[PDB]
Amino acid sequence: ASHDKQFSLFLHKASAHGWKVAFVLEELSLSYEIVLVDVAKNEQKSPEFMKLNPNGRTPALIDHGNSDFVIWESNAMVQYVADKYDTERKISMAPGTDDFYIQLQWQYFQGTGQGPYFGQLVWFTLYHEEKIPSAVTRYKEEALRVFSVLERVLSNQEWLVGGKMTIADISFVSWNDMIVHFLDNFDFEKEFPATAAWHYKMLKRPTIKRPWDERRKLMSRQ
Amino acid sequence: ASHDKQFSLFLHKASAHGWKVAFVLEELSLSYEIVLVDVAKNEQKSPEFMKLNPNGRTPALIDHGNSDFVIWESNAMVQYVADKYDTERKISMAPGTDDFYIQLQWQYFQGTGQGPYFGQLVWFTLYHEEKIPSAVTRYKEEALRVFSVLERVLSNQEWLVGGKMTIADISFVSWNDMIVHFLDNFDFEKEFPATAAWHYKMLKRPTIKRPWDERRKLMSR
Ligand SMILES: N[C@@H](CCC(=O)N[C@@H](CSc1ccc([N+](=O)[O-])cc1[N+](=O)[O-])C(=O)NCC(=O)O)C(=O)O
Ligand SMILES: N[C@@H](CCC(=O)N[C@@H](CSc1ccc([N+](=O)[O-])cc1[N+](=O)[O-])C(=O)NCC(=O)O)C(=O)O
Ligand SMILES: N[C@@H](CCC(=O)N[C@@H](CSc1ccc([N+](=O)[O-])cc1[N+](=O)[O-])C(=O)NCC(=O)O)C(=O)O
Ligand SMILES: N[C@@H](CCC(=O)N[C@@H](CSc1ccc([N+](=O)[O-])cc1[N+](=O)[O-])C(=O)NCC(=O)O)C(=O)O
Ligand SMILES: [Cl-]
Ligand SMILES: [Cl-]
Repeated sequence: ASHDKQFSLFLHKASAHGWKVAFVLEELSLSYEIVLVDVAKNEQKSPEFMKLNPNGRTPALIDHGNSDFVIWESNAMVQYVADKYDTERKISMAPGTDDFYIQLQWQYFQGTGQGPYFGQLVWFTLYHEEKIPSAVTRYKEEALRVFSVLERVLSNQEWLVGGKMTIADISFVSWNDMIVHFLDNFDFEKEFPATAAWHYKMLKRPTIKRPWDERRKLMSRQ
Repeated sequence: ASHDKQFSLFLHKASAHGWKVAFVLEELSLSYEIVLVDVAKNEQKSPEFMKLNPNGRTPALIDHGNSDFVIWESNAMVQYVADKYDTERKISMAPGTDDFYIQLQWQYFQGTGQGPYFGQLVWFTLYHEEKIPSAVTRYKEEALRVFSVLERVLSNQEWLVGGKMTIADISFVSWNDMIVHFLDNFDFEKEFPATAAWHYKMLKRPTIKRPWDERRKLMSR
């Protein structure tokens, strides 16, 4: 609304979560308009935005092609998008199959295991009132542990599920690229070779590079 | 496989996450056996369990009614059970509907918002190598914020989605009951009246009380 795209995607430019959804929209050739919700100015707690998400966090999605259907939680947004619109199953497992729920498994690992613990690392590095080395260390270690989990699997198979790149793989990309800068003496390709190759393979895709490049642009300027 | 139940449910007794799955299994008349994986002995990091879940955390599920299908992540386990076995849709939204994805939304809020932040509150209270009041406060405030979000919604509608109790609602129960007993001088019913009523309504269900009673038994002297 105010644009002619199928989706409105409300996100904060610095966040991992909205760009993840952008990746998936790009893969599926779905038109979207990015609507910036600036967490730095507390806009995610604006009453207008909280009408979209009572949690008052980015991102959120409106599907103008489905009666302006509103949905939040980035993982749920991805799932909605892929399930409804990836009917050829280019990048997703078919709903109502075993593999679908393995796909779901990995997305919950992303959303509950990668996101929150990566996020606490950033928090205690950048944002917490006190600088607390033991807290920074905690979530550094946990980030590395997450990498080791991915490596455990990816060293033995190309993709997380179904023998192809899916929304399961894609979901990890944004956070994994962001977290590198927050780890000391860290050589991603050296420490986790299979995970690194997997990561940088996806990031090379124009469908993923484009949105990520736009994040970069948006962030270069205040 | 040593028992004749449809499901092996691997959980740690003290964790919120396994019992959640139990709730759903009970609701859906599905037979299961609980297999305790003892985090106190680091059993979740054993080679045997890590074959089930490379993440090396509880819980995990084996569906012996589906060729010993193995799945982990408690929210994914719930969705699998419900989607496959709630054919009359007693407590779940139909796959391939808008409401399914609102249902999924709320489960992700549970899994990514309630769980991890509640967990960090417990961690910095009990387990961290040093006491850090600013860290405890952070996650104590976040916990209350989660309650606030539920209250914002549940004070204006009975259930989270679809006008009935679903796995969306059920998913919150175990962590909520743990945190409200965890927190000192906290009057749940006073502080968040709609959420409290919604909470205790579910906990009164025999299908939910049964597993929760078993947890309390296991947790006790
Ligand atoms: N004050 C708010 C955050 C305000 C803020 O500055 N937000 C950041 C995003 S947080 C953030 C900041 C840096 C990185 N990072 O890639 O290193 C990741 C995240 N993040 O969202 O997890 C932002 O808008 N930056 C815009 C810009 O850079 O121009 C808080 O305390 O959480
Ligand atoms: N589980 C949700 C998580 C959404 C989320 O984390 N949203 C953040 C994005 S911004 C963000 C996300 C991560 C981090 N970080 O520090 O890791 C910093 C920032 N930030 O803008 O300051 C947000 O709105 N936070 C503001 C708030 O909670 O009030 C999802 O996947 O959609
Ligand atoms: N070595 C492990 C210890 C694991 C452990 O012993 N489990 C805890 C439960 S963790 C826990 C403790 C308190 C609360 N709580 O909400 O009060 C929630 C959780 N939890 O598992 O989420 C426990 O009390 N069991 C041993 C016993 O009962 O003898 C660690 O440090 O994390
Ligand atoms: N997202 C996953 C979360 C799984 C999870 O948290 N598992 C815990 C359960 S025990 C647990 C869960 C929460 C808390 N807590 O402190 O809140 C304490 C304990 N504990 O046993 O010490 C675990 O295995 N932890 C051990 C590990 O990571 O190595 C899911 O929903 O399945
Ligand atoms: Cl976002
Ligand atoms: Cl568990």
